Amino acid sequence: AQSVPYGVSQIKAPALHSQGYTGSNVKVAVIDSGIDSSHPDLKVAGGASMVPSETNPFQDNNSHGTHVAGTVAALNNSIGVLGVAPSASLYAVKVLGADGSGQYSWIINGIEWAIANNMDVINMSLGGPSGSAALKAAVDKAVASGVVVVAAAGNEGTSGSSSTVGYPGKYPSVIAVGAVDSSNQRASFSSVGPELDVMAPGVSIQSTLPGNKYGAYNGTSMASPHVAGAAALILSKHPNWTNTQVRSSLENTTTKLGDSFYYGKGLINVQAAAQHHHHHH
Amino acid sequence: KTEWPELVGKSVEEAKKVILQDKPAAQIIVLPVGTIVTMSYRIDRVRLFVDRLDNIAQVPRVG
Ligand SMILES: [Ca+2]
Ligand code: NA
Repeated sequence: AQSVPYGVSQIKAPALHSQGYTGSNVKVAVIDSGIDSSHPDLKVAGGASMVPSETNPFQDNNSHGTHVAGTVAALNNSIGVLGVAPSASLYAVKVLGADGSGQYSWIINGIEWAIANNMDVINMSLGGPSGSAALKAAVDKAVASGVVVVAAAGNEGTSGSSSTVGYPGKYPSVIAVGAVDSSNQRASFSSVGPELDVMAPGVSIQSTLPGNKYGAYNGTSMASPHVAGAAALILSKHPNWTNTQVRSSLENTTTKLGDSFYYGKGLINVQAAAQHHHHHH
Repeated sequence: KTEWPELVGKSVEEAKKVILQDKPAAQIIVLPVGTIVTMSYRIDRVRLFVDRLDNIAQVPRVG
């Protein structure tokens, strides 16, 4: 039997599933450590590797990209977990190696591959404390080209009054996502600052792991793909909506939580996002 | 203890020694400063970001 992880329910993805919308024909790039395409609860549609010493994007030597991918799009069937957008066209864009790290040029090459291959959504469950002009240019170009770009806010927690959101989440063109638990409480590690946009579940998130396994991971890495999957659900219901409109719909229909410094606009609600008229619940 | 700001500017060797005294079960991973990394949070992990000379270039923390 299949299980629905709590975070998929918490963002109200099942409401969209019951309307008949599951992310069909929406192309989502998971820009990450690869995706294990042999997992029976995932279907990988394509991809490419920008990691010079690890050339197969369908081999995930870290495990992280595979977990992120299952939150986006684990298959709707009688096994494992269910993804937010279980019919999405999933692309493994490998820019991180076995040790979980990549050079800025690898991430940029991956964002460029996504643009050239007409991806509708990019998820980047990744980040660093500094930006670069070339990184900002790549994400700005993807957004100018019509892609919804979503990234983890970072796991730096608080630092008095300073923002601790990392890059590329910290760029205005990117939706920066923080983490809450099942009670809607901010996770203590979740980055903070005026760049934090929305929150999603990022504590004890069950998903797919390489070698036909499943497991619970924590992180703003886990929160980001709830929002990327939500964007794919919204686009499957409104295939002409622009990335501007998809982003606004998610921002404008959050459930407001605490102060925006710690919670941004609050928890995403994809049911409300995918209606024509938007307001907060 | 979950952050070691006193280790910035020290050798990677001394940082590993100190962190393992405070957290003997730590899974330490050494990475180049200025790379991009996954945003999972792992309480058992301590990443050490080094400059090209193998000195600590960012405050080590659990995660
Ligand atoms: Ca399944
Ligand atoms: Na942003």
